[PDB]
Amino acid sequence: PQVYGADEINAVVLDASSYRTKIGYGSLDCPILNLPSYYGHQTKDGSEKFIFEENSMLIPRPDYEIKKIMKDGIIDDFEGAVKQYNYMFDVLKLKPSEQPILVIESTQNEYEKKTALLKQLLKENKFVATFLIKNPTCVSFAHGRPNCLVVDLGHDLVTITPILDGISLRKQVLGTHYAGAFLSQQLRQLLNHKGVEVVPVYKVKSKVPTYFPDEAKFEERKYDFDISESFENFHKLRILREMKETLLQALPDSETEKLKEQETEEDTRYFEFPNGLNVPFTKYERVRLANSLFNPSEPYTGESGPNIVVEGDKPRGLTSLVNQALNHLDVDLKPQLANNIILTGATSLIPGVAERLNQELTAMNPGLKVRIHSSANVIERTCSAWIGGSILSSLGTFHQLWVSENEYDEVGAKKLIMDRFR
Amino acid sequence: TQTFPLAKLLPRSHKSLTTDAYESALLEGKIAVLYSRIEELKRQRKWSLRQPKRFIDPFTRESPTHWDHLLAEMK
Amino acid sequence: KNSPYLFEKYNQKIQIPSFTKEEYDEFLKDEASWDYDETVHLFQLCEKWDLRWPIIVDRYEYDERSMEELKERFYKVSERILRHKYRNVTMDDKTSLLVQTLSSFDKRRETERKQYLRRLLSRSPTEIAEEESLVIEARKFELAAKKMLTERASL
Ligand SMILES: Nc1ncnc2c1ncn2[C@@H]1O[C@H](COP(=O)(O)OP(=O)(O)OP(=O)(O)O)[C@@H](O)[C@H]1O
Ligand SMILES: [Mg+2]
Repeated sequence: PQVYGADEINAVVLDASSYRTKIGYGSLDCPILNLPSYYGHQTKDGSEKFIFEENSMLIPRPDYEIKKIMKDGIIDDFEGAVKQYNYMFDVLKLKPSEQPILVIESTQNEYEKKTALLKQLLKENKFVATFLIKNPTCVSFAHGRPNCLVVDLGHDLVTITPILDGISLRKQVLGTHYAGAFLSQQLRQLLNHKGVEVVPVYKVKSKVPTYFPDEAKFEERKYDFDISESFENFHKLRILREMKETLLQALPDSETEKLKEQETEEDTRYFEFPNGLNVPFTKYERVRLANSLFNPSEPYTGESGPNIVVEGDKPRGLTSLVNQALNHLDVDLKPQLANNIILTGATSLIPGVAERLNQELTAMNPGLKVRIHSSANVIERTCSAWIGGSILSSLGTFHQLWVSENEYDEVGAKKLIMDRFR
Repeated sequence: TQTFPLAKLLPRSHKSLTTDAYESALLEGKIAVLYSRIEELKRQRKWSLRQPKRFIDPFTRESPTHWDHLLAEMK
Repeated sequence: KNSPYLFEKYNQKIQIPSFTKEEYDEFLKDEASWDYDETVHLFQLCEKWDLRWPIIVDRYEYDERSMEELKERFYKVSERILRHKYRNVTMDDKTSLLVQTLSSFDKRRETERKQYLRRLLSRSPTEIAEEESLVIEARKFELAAKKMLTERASL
């Protein structure tokens, strides 16, 4: 029979994205585990204890702190990162020395970090095979278009990596720091101006609804110990997550026209914090908050989200960033990348951002058909990188590219392997 | 239409006219002006439908490399 | 021990005749400032990446002044010179003569082509809207040629 089918090797596919790491098996369709990119630490006792499971971190503990690992898509705190990887392997009950491991990572990465990761995976965990495919190529693999312009809209970094014929263009990456973190800080300072104090979930033990903007009754369960600031920040991150999920909505730069009307319609919504303070949000504030991704009009410095330029006079915003990325491409392949725009990123779920992005791109780039491709399924938007990793590991011909432990020893220098075998 | 335009015949008519004859005359006039504008745009080398032929690499079109088979399995 | 593990059938490698230091004597005659190191680097890049010009120029690291068409022209002229020097004793025909033929390219034409394409892509919105309207109206007049021709013949 003709070999249309691909061969599956049971190879684990690992991801190290900025906010969440998504492990899974080879030929499946969904990641088995997706832990957040944080690792706990408790030093109350003389010894040291680590807490890595997502559920176990959220509970209060006497002396407990939470430290970030994935800063900007590059691995940091490698000593804790390897511990998290080992725990994640142990929970999955993976069998070493008989399963290849495919590791995905961002476009920009330190060479020393790659060397350390490969050395640990090949000499400590004793995995037989390894590989390091770049994240934008892997996302393109997930969506099945081998010639596309990946436009990521993640939490920390917005990355636009052009891809020609299935491989990324390293020098053509445009990295802007205006991303979900910018929205988080901006909405935090908006909450600060309004005087609303967000309380964590664990503090609330008995509460009653109160729609008035004034303070509301909320019985507090106070523990004997003291709570760290990082713990409270991580807990508040969840509340900002649902609040960004629900409140935000973007419109095509017509906010100034209906600025007066929106108060007249009284279309404000309420977001109930665990405290119970159902804070009203006028439609103008939500619309401006959503549009802030596309033009950073906020002049309050963004609370440590300062002015940034490509590969980081005025921050450009998403639409002009995409226009700049398109312009630098050669005219030979510019229409090919224009007609195939893959927009990944969980922040794309904000209604209307993709539609007005398409409108701005087609208006500001006349005569070049710009069709934006996204995904209807939520799991495809959220974990496209792992989908691409799984499909690449399941591919038959790809198997002539695995990096072996004996091959790594014989070559010795990681420079030769990284340039050729990636 | 331009080998013998109708706008020359209509003033010289010896038979009863009709709206339809003037319809046809206006339509051929529109044909003429559209073609004239097309030619004027082509002369200025601003016509998108006319482009220079692009070079083709002889090596790529002959044999399939490993990456292309991998991309078939991809799709 | 089914050595034909499938998928090895596709371990096809694109073949590009190579040059060594000795063969550079034939290449000695040919802001360019080309030399042995740059040529061998170009050939290694073209052998590794399966002749994809944008990825080759992007992964290129010897020096940044090298432009797409310069690389293309240098590669084509080196290939044709080597091939002709390799069909000198026994005349080359068929497929190989045909490639030699195509490789009688020209770098100036393409830069003209690329400049022309950029100029067209840089046109104002009004001009390109007018062009689109002209094409639409031309096709609209196209679709009813038969009836118009018959009516003109009758008139
Ligand atoms: N429906 C939603 N709309 C908008 N933002 C959301 C939504 N759901 C979650 N978020 C938040 O938006 C951010 C999106 O992070 P995402 O998971 O896409 O990043 P990642 O996997 O770390 O990868 P990368 O940042 O490199 O693109 C997170 O902070 C997440 O909590
Ligand atoms: Mg991320």
